Parts: sequence; C-alpha cells; structure tokens
Amino acid sequence: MQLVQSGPEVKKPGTSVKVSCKASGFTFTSSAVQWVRQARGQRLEWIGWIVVGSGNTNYAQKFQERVTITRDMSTSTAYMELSSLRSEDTAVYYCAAPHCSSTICYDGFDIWGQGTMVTVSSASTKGPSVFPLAPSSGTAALGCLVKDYFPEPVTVSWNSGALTSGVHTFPAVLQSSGLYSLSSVVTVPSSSLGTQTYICNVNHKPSNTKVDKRVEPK
Amino acid sequence: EIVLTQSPGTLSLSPGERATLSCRASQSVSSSYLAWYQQKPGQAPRLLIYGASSRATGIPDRFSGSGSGTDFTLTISRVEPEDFAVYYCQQYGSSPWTFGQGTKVEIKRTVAAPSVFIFPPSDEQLKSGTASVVCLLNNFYPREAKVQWKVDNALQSGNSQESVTEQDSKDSTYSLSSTLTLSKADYEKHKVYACEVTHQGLSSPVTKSFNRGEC
Amino acid sequence: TNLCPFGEVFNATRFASVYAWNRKRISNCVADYSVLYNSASFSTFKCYGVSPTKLNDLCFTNVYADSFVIRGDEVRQIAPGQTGKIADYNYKLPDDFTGCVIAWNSNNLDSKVGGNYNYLYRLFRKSNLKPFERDISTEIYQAGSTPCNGVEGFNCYFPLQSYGFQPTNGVGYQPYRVVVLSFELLHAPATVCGP
Ligand SMILES: *[C@@H]1O[C@H](CO)[C@@H](O[C@@H]2O[C@H](CO)[C@@H](O)[C@H](O)[C@H]2NC(C)=O)[C@H](O)[C@H]1NC(C)=O
Repeated sequence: MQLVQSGPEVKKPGTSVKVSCKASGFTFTSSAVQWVRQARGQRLEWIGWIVVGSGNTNYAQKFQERVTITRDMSTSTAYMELSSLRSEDTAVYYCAAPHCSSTICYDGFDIWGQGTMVTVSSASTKGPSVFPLAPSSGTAALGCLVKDYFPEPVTVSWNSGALTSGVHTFPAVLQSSGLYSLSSVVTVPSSSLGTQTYICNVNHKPSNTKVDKRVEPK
Repeated sequence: EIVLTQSPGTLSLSPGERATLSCRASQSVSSSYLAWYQQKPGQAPRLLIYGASSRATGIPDRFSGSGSGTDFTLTISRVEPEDFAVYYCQQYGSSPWTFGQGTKVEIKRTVAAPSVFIFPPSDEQLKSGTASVVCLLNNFYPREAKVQWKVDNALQSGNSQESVTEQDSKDSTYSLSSTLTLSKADYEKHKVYACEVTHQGLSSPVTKSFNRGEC
Repeated sequence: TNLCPFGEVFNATRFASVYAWNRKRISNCVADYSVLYNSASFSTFKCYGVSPTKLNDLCFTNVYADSFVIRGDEVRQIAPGQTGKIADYNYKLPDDFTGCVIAWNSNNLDSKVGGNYNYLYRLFRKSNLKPFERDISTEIYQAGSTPCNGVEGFNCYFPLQSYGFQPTNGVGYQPYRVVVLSFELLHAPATVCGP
C-alpha cells in the first residue's frame, strides 16, 4: 500500500533532525528500509539502509558518524536522524522499502515515501516583500517579484485564482543573504491592459504572511 | 564506491518515438540488484524496473530493461507524454548502493524564439533601499539561452541570478527569469540598463534596454 | 549408586547459545530433585505433567538436561504451547511435555560492560521448529526470489542475531540461564532413580 513521512523541517547548523516512515498495507516486519536524499534539482544520494527484522544498519562513509537509522516495529515505523547538520545537507529526504507478504518479499524498492523537505540555514524566519512589475509601454506581460523570505514554501495566485492561463512562477533562488526570492509573471493581451486589472496574492505559511499587491501599468 | 554514469545527459524526443537510456558501472555489478526509477519534478520516484529486467507491478508494457556486467539499458518503445521525466539508475548489490546522475527525457519541438521583456525596478523597492531589474525570456526552445547584462552598455557580472521553469506540458517551452539586484546608491550610478539574450531561434542577439527614470 | 552430575550442568562455567542449545544426557545415577526445588536460587522452577516433589520416588531409563541462555522476557516461552522467536525458531517444548523448566538470573556472569555479544538467537527461519529440534545452520535467509549464494545483502539476511547483554539492562533484558529436564522411559532398564 503506502509509506508516509514526517513533516518538513528547518534546522540551524550543527543540530539534529529526525524524520519518520510509517508503513501501511504490507507486512512491514519482513522488509527493509533505505533512506536517500536529493538536493533540489540534483541527483539522488544514498544515505543508508536498515533491516526491519534485525535492526542492522549500513551507512555510506559520508554519513557513518552522523546518521542513525532505527525502527519501532510496535508502531511499524522507521527513523532517520542526522546530527551535526551541514548547510549542504538541505534536501528532500526520501525513504523506500520493498512491499512484503507473509511468505515473500519483493526484489526491489517499490514502495516510496512522499519525501520530507529539510532546510539547514542560520537564517531566521522572515516574511517576503512583494514588488510589482508593470507592463512596458501584440501581447504584454506583468507580474510580482516576491523577495527576501525564508523558508522556501510560498503560494502565489492571481485575482484570487481566477486568472491561471499563461502564468509562470519560477522556482525560487536562494540569494547570498540566505533568504529566497522568486518572481511570478503572466502574459496578457495588450488589448486588455486598460480594461482589466491584476492583483497577486502570496501566502507564506511559515511567517503567517498573506500579502496582495496590484500591478498597474505605467 | 561504485560509480554509475548515465547516457545521454538528456535526450529529446517527439512523442511516440523510441527512448534508450543507458547506465554504465565502473566495475561489474550483479544484474539481480539493479533498478530504474522515473521521477517527475516535485514527486517521489516510481519504481520502473528491478533486477535489471523485471518490470514493476502496474508499470506499463511500454517500459523494458536489460543488461549485465557493466552495461544496462532502459528502453521506452513508444514514449507516451506521461513518460517525459527524469530517469535514475540505482545499484544495490554492493554497499554503498549508489545512484546514477540521471538522464532527462524532454519533449522535442521546432525551435522557438524567446519573447524577451525587461522590467525596471518597482517604485516602492527604491523606497525600501534596493533595486531589482528583471529580464524575462518567455516560451522558447531549447533550454540553452545566454543572458548578458549591459549596464550603461557594459558587461555586468556579480549581481545577476537566473532561474528556469519546467517544460510546459502544452506548448513544450521553457521560460527563464534573470534578476539583477543592486543597492539604490549603486542603481543611481548609471543611466541605461540592458538585457542581451542569445538564442538559437534568433538571427541576431536581441537586446532590450531602458533609460533610468523615463517611461 | 553414584550421584548425578548436576554440578556439571547447573554450575558449568560456560553456557550455550539458544540456537545451539547444549544438552547433556544423564543416566545411571540417583537424583534428589527436592534440593533443587528448595534451592531458592532459581527464579523459575515450573514442572509439567509430573509433580516436582512428588516424583522424587520415581525412576526413568534416561533423563536429559538441555541448557542455554535467553533474556528474562523470553523465559515464559520455554513452556508447552507458547509462541515467540524462541519457541518458534530456537527451542520448542512439546504439547505432551513431561518435565521441568528451571531458570535463574545470570547478569553477573554473562553480561559485560559494553555488551557481551557471544550469545545469539535465531531470528530468521522458513519454518517453525518441531519439539526438541536443534538448528545450528548459518545459511543466509532468502526473503526474496533471488538466491543469496552465501553473500549477505538486500533480501539476504544472516539468520542469527546477538542479544548484546549489558549490565544496566532492565530485568526483562538481562540474561537468564535455563535448564530443561526431560524424563524418558523406554523398555525400563531404570538407570536414573530417586533416593
Ligand atoms: C553449585 O555451586 C554452589 C556454590 O558453590 C553450591 O551451592 C551451595 O552453597 C551453599 C552456600 O552456603 C553451600 O553451603 C553448599 O555446600 C553448596 N552446595 C554444595 C552441594 O556444596 C551448589 O550445591 C552447586 N551445585 C549445584 C547447584 O548443583
């Protein structure tokens, strides 16, 4: 059936983080659990693995001294704990296992968890500031620049979700300040520039920041 | 540590074509423990192939896999549009159970020129104290695209940062944003700010510029 | 009329791992079982089918003494009709058992600072043991369709695991030494008798 993981985590450098993998719908006792991680837009990286029945673990040398993989069969979940967190450790951490019946196990990792985003940065939580980008004087474009925020998840919408065609919200980039900034744009017919008006709404859940700004051409 | 090199780095195919991705190892690996996974952006991996040959339950007949020793291949006979994503190969016979770099399977269409616009700093950002000017390349193919900032007509590096979207499912295009961020004091040191984009769909490099404080 | 060598079994310097439980056959001697029941040194002394004091007036052709170490939480499995990793995969008494199970804490001999890892139990086996069977195999357990060919790895698990007794363990995790006395009677040569 399925594997479900913990929430997302943001931690200051040098601390620990522990994420969990709850198994549902298969005989967990007889399988194994492997933890991998993936930087945003990079390759997958193998962290380690554990044998559910015996608790024996294997770790890549990269993490031999910093990672601990455990499991509680009572609740039928697994845990990966990373201490002495480096900045470069920020990634999505995935946990995978082969689904097993009473009699036999699968010869590959078919069940995968949803992933847990883990961000390691000294930066404290800050809401974003939203700055318009107005159309230039047969179609034109506009948008808003959402800059100087932390941590990553930000929702952006147009006219409270009414306008959706032609909207491109770029993945955010992490500026040297340690905060993030992205920009969200959309293309409209130039003919409709005067009659219609556009407002953008951004939710930043971590800081409880809901901000709307208008884009007025000039 | 077993290294896994994937080839090609990224292949581009029109839908219905044939896809052949390869995984090669620094030394021989058991074929019994070699797997292929399909990952789409944001989502977790789906198991495609285990044991180098056997198809994961519920995966379509489209996908197949073979190989041994140091050479493994995954083949998509007729790439339905759901199959455009990243593909990663993982060995799990000898610890550490390393992964390949992954090959990107993007969808191929005719060259499309970018629609490059330039946005000057917002009125209230200057009040805030900084100045961001953004350049927008819109709805182009391929991904390769060179954006050069010219302030006052001069090449600029050090305060530019760009980011690219995923391929649009409908029109199969990329769009890129390049943001140039300076301080208000630095911003007021120059007159004309320009964006010079080079693309294969462009006969000549297209430059869009403005003069500071006039519209 | 020589006395049975119980000191060899109960006071043996070394005890077996449960998967390889050691058993000594004892015959042609006189046994006084009441001294054991009143030893007060035993935390478990449970007899099945026969009575402990009442059978000291009894004779048998051979008595067997099986012995091993397990953790305290598992001593209850060394009884007829029980289940768990020990009864299923290591040492199984029969439903029709006639005999006695004797146990005592051995933290002071079998624990070590940092853990004594010499004592093992079988964690993986394809089928449960039959009564009084002893499996000493170390073949890798195949949990998937792929043969293991003697190499540990994914779906290929070494079948024995260590207890790792540490002296600060809670009582249920500290080691207990166990002796199972089985009473055999066949064709009646009558070699092991009470006083
Ligand atoms: C095993 O060893 C112990 C200790 O050496 C024996 O226990 C008895 O301990 C008391 C302590 O006051 C002594 O007075 C007794 O003399 C000991 N018994 C004997 C027979 O000497 C124990 O008897 C030994 N044998 C077993 C347990 O079978």
